[PDB]
Amino acid sequence: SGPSCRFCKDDENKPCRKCACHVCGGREAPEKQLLCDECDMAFHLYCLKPPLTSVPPEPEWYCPSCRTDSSEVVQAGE
Ligand SMILES: [Zn+2]
Ligand SMILES: [Zn+2]
Ligand SMILES: [Zn+2]
Repeated sequence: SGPSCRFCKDDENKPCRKCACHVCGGREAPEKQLLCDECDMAFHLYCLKPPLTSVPPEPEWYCPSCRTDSSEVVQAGE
C-alpha cells in the first residue's frame, strides 16, 4: 500500500543505502540527522560541507549540493 522500499525489504533496521546518510553510508547518530526535502535523503551535521556544529534555524533544509553550480552532466548521444 505505502512506499514499500525493496532495498529495505520493508524492514527499516536493515542497512539500505537509499534511506541512509550516503555521505558515511549509515543511519546512526539520529540526533545529528538533517533530511533534505527535495533529495528525500538523510545527512548528518558532521557529514556537511561546511560541517555545521548545530542545526540551522531554517525549517525547510537544503544541502550544499542543492545550491552547487557544478551540477551532474546529463549524458548526451541518445
Ligand atoms: Zn530503503
Ligand atoms: Zn552521515
Ligand atoms: Zn539536497
